Amino acid sequence: MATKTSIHPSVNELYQRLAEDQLSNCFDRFDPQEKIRCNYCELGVSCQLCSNGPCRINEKVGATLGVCGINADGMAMRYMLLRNVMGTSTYTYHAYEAYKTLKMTALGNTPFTITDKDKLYQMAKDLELNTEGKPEDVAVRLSDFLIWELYRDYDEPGKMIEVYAPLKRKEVWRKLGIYPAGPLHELKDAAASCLTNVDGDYVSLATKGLRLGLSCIYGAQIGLELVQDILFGTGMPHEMDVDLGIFDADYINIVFNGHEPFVGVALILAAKEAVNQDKAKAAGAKSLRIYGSIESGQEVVQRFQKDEVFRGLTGNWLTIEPMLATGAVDVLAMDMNCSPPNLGPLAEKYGATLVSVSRLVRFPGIHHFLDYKPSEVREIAQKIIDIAVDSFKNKRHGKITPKIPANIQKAITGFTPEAILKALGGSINPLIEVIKAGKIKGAVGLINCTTLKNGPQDYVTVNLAKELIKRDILILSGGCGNHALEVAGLCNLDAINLAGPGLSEVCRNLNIPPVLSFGTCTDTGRISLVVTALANALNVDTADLPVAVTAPMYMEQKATIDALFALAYGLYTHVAPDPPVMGAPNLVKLLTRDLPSITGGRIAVGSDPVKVADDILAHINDRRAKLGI
Amino acid sequence: MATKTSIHPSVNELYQRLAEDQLSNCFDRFDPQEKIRCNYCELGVSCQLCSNGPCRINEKVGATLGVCGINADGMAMRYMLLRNVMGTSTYTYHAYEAYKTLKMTALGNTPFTITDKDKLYQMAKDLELNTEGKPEDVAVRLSDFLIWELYRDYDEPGKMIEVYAPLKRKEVWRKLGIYPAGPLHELKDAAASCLTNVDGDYVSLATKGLRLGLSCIYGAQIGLELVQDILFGTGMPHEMDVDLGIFDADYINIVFNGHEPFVGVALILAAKEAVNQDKAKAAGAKSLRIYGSIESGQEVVQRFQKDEVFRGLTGNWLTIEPMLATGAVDVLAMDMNCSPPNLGPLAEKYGATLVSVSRLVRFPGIHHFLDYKPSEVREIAQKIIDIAVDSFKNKRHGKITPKIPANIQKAITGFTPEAILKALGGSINPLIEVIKAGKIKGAVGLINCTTLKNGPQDYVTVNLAKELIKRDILILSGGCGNHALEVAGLCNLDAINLAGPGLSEVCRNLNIPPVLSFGTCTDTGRISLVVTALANALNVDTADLPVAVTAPMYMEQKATIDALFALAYGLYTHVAPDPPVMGAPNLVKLLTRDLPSITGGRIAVGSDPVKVADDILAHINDRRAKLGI
Ligand code: SF4
Ligand code: SF4
Ligand code: FES
Ligand SMILES: [S]
Ligand SMILES: [S]
Repeated sequence: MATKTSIHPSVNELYQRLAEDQLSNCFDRFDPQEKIRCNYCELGVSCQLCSNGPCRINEKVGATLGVCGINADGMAMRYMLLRNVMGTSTYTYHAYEAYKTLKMTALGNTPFTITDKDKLYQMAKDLELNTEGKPEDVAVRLSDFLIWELYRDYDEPGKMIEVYAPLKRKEVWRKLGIYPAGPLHELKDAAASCLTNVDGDYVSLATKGLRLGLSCIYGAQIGLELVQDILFGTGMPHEMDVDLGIFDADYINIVFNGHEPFVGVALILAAKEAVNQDKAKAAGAKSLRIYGSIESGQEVVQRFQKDEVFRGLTGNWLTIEPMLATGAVDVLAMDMNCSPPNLGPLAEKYGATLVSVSRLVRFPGIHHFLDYKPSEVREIAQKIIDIAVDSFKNKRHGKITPKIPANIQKAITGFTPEAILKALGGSINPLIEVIKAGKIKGAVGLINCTTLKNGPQDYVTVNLAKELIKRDILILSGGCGNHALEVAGLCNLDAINLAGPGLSEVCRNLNIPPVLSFGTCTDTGRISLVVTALANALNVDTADLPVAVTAPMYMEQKATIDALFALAYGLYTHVAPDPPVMGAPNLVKLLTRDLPSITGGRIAVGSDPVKVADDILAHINDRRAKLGI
Repeated sequence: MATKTSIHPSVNELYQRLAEDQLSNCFDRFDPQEKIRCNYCELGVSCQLCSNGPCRINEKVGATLGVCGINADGMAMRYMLLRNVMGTSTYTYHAYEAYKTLKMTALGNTPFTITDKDKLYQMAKDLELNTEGKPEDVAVRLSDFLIWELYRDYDEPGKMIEVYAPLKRKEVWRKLGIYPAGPLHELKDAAASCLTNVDGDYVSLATKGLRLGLSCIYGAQIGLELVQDILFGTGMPHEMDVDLGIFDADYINIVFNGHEPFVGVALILAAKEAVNQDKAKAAGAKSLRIYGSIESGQEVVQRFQKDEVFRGLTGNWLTIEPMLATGAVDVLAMDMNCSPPNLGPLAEKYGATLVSVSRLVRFPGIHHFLDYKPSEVREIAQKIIDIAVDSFKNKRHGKITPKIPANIQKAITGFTPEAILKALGGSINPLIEVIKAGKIKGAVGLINCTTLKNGPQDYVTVNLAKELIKRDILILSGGCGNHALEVAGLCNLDAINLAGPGLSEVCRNLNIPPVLSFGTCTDTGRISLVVTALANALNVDTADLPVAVTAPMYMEQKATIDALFALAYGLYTHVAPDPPVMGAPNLVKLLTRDLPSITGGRIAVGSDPVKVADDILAHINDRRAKLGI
């Protein structure tokens, strides 16, 4: 087959139904695009930012510069920066909603509560906040403080970056002048820099991208993830079911899909009410069940158990169209990306009802708009159930043939920095010792999406992970790439048998898998806490550690903002497919060759799993040599 | 040559020097681009937002949707929304700096003062602020309030929109649900919506664009322009010199260029110090002179007189390269767009020194970086003078042959709402009366850039303005298009005789030109105060008034965000060249034909001055007919 589908049997089975039903889908839509691909855009050397365009760089025809005078390096880095404003904006949006949700929870107007009170008070103490009064008082103060971090300008010093970044990185960032403003001002400044005839200097634009990455992690991601832990618990390792075989067509099936978990949690709470299970049964269903999809799903499985109501995680974004083709979904409730914009016809064909639960998410054919507000989430969740009951009765049951693949996989979800320390007996030292001894050569942060650009869904990701663990490299994973490895079975104890000799031994002694599910791409900041702990304990800089990052099937700028962060944090950062920059030679030289002398990090490229793994291992072994281990 | 150059003889003369010197320039760089133009990008039906791209819509080869499933209408509107995040960000950036500058002025830390105290106290009264204490105390409170407007989230009601918008518009916006958040949250929400697999609904994306336009005018532009008036005075009509003949090579010549006028004002104040003049003469110059370029220059000519130090306005952004070829500039001090990124080689050839005065502005070959802070602007201005004296002595004097064109034109600058009321005897009603009587058919806000896309520099703008005034349509102008009309002589009393029978007679009796210079594209909000005053005087909605807007040589999203505002405000809004949307037929239908039933406004297109003017007049006459006049 000349059409890239998927490495996953479940998805290929459902692709077959979409094709038989003659429904458009991402896999098939790839092929027409291949007839007329623009190589200028592929290489980053086109521009559409003003009316003197559209421009292209082509020296042979005399088009060395854009009409305005910008060169290829400035052109490519500027559009990268602009797109990364979108990525930073999504993290900033999510963070603000988390903080408003914590505040309104403390004020009594949500179905949530303060669950991890120890984290709330420890964070408050680390931030030098007033901890007098009751937990609700402290939660309000924390929320307002973290909103201030979002809103801080160019000239007001941050506190989160001082608490959560390692010492030696701080001196690098001070020398380079890249301590960022809060993400709201930083993304506004970056967007303003990208307007025509403002910032046309590729070095400056790259520096602004590194600042944007730092602003996202310290100014949005770390606060939002810890606040979600305060609300919903800090994840600990537990068994979860994944893949599309978790569906049972005889139940009313509600799937929540996005990045923000608030609606999902509210749905689980509501579905556990006897009145709602009775509604489902009165409608002819066996009972009512909730399923998580993509990143919102992963947020929930990190912190919640499988039970009779919540059934597990469906898969990553390229599984959404196949998932509708099961003919088993009653409501798909969509809160952020990825909610692909041609789902309308598929929902109609397979008898599913689409519900947007964010003002961000709109596309043709959505039936219902229930935009999120914390004080309304209880009522939103109940309305979704009511919609699902009616949909089951009148759109799906007795009308739609279900086609649910048998594939279910088990994954150990819920690794957090706290889970790792517990597994090691309360200190990071045992991990340091197994690294020094060479049992584990190093560790990789796999922080990734999925795409079709460089292979069938998840092909590069899964095979690269297998090659890394064979080389005794431990993986901490987040994002759609984490869902892929979970579905592929790399996150359970059976996966120990795929690891090399040193990592297999450590995994068996600690009773952990060789791939540790750390959650979402929003958890890049949290993963940095583990790397920071290693750097602080060894008193070496992050750039000196035997680690690397890979986003090997990146799709959009949630992943690239995490890559820009990784570069600023000093790390070897592999990205595939190539970002649109390869036509800008001085920018390529900066990112791939010169950044080691600037931040310590560098971009690495390629889609061959074996070569990429060998290059990562070579970098790790170079770091090991310099450490004398 | 067949290269599109300019309608201005001065620019054409200096283009010849650039060409003879074989220096790259915008005019010549247009031609290579014309060889390889992408029609997908021209029509808005390409996409580069994720790794599954670059995508193109071409139904003839089966590429009906992007890989993700988005259609052509969603694709085109989404990229328009993303680019307009940049436009909004630049206005928000400027507003924030204006508010910090007012605050730091009130605290005594700048070379500025509170000039228009009446306006300060009137704003405080209208906004229900505390007016106790001294004017400086009130200025601090106003600054903090206007910063709050910048930061307001989507769920907190704004006050500027209540005070400064008319009753019926507020009702329409309420009914449509398009009351925006503050511009910081609104631009973050817009950017997040544009990430792949978030908002792919062209109608929703267009609605978000309308909201973004409203947020920009009420949340940034009106506040910033009124605060600039508080600091530097409210413009009143006065005679100004324009065009490139204002230079004299025997002086030390400092040009400020951008949109934010703070550095330019500080430079004028410093240049008036006798000590600095003495320094210039000791260096061999006759004295030290300051000149304004583009929008920063226009802000200053609106409010300041020509004198021995401040000499006037050079022209719009396509004049910057020609200006350097005069061989008369000692420092070009650049604060924002437009600062074209290949000026370095031109500055080197012609003996000028480039200084960036904003962290936004970077490009190859800049000599000095003096990022603006209010408390440092006195030191910044003095350092620029010191740089300029050294540059005159070492780079230019006796080394560079000047070639200053002879052309100088007179313009009456400084029209504001206050100036119109004064010219009418204190009330708007005499203008209403001559409009009702048919002497003036209606009024157009010409809010525009300049570009080469649809003609030689300023060709469409000037010829359209001539056709409009011939049809007895009064013009209120802002932007690079206003600079064009000043240089072309449409803004002096001689231009009365270019107007039609009714408008010429009215202008002769009132002693005003038929084109009233209202300043910058940042003054769209201020122009809306005049249109709002007309709506209130006639007791009708803005969509019912005999007015229109035109951006007839738009370049980037400072202009398009004003056009989006104008559509939301209910106006016929002509834009040329075509924005990149014409390949999206449903989006075109929405913007050009269905919006009148939604907001009342519509987009109009075309670059033929006679046809565009006839279409504007036909809309105005339709509005007149429905008003009974
Ligand atoms: S910003 Fe420069 S390179 Fe981009 S379209 Fe405009 S003229 Fe061309
Ligand atoms: S967002 Fe959609 S249309 Fe744009 S490049 Fe990605 S797949 Fe193609
Ligand atoms: S699709 Fe237009 S330049 Fe690439
Ligand atoms: S990601
Ligand atoms: S403009």
